[PDB]
Amino acid sequence: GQQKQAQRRRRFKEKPEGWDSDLNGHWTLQPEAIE
Amino acid sequence: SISVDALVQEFFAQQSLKILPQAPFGDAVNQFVSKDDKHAVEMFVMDSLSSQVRGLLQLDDDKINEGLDSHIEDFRKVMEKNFLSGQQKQAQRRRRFKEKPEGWDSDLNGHWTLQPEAIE
Amino acid sequence: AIEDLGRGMAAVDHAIMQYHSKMMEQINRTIAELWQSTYQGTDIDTIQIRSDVESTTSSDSGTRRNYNYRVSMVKGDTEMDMRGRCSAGQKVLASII
Amino acid sequence: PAILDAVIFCHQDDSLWPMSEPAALKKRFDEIFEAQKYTKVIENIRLLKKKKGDELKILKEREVQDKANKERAEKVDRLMAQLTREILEAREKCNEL
Amino acid sequence: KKKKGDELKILKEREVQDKANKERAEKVDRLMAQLTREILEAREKCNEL
Repeated sequence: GQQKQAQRRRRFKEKPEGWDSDLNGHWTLQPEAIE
Repeated sequence: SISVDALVQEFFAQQSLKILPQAPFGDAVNQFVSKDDKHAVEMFVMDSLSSQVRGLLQLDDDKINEGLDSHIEDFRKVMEKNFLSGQQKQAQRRRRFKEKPEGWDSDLNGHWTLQPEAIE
Repeated sequence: AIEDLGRGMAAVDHAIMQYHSKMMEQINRTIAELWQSTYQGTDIDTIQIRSDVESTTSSDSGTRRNYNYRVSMVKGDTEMDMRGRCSAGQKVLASII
Repeated sequence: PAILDAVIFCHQDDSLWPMSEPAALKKRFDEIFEAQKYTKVIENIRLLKKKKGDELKILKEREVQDKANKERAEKVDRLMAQLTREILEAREKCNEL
Repeated sequence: KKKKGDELKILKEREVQDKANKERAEKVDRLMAQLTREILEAREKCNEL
């Protein structure tokens, strides 16, 4: 149970308004979802 | 004092549909209102796309290469002016689709409708 | 084909919404006419039917249309949930109208 | 028929469905409006949109290989062109010598 | 389930690169082997002659 601490720091950002997962791909699939 | 179907068809002129025609798309609602069936809108949309693909295939490659969007709406106006005649729907009405076999996996085996066995 | 099916649903969706606001309007005018004409109660000036059109939750790519309804009693500006009173006469009367 | 079922010929104690509680009150309007059946046409045509998205996504990448195979062909063709010209030149030159 | 759709789109992605990589490797290896062997044989035969 040592690796769980590091992963908790990172988190996803909210999906932009008007985002189209059908056109632009799903929002979480984009690398910009993680800072 | 105006019904919901009339109310909705009063809008179809307002939005400019990108490629599939407006009035036939609205007519696709009429079958669902009357026969209470959903499948014809699918037959309608795939028939529309099939009608435009083979129209586009004969069209010369040099102008697919530059400015293709003008020709597809040029074919669209043709489609609306044929729609008023209403002659091709009778051939469409005869064909029917078979039921999906039990246990069919659309993810692995593909969609049942895409299979040629779906058409009888 | 994918973008235009999208504006196609936008017109279907704006049609069910125009329909919903007009009927709220039709029901509100008839109910107000009936209640204001009959002043037997003397406790409630008017009653309205408050359909919540904002109850609709925003799905990731879809409208997910749904309207939440709750009937209320109006005394001046104040509006009350209309539930919990003991005026059975008022309850039956309001249901009828 | 929805009005016939819900409003007109109301059941005895159900006579107060305008004063049934908010969520039951909501289950009752959604019936009367004939709204649930056109929520079904929307969700069917929405699945049309999702399946349409699936078909184009896979076909997206094919064009790269298609155009690469197309473009290298002309290079190969001009190669055979110079090859044939050199063949003719050699055929002439040997007899000349 | 949307992630299974992700799987679906990756499936077609793999197979296009499959054939290209395999055919390129096989053809190039065969070509270098045969051409190098022929060059060595030709030079040896030239010297013997």
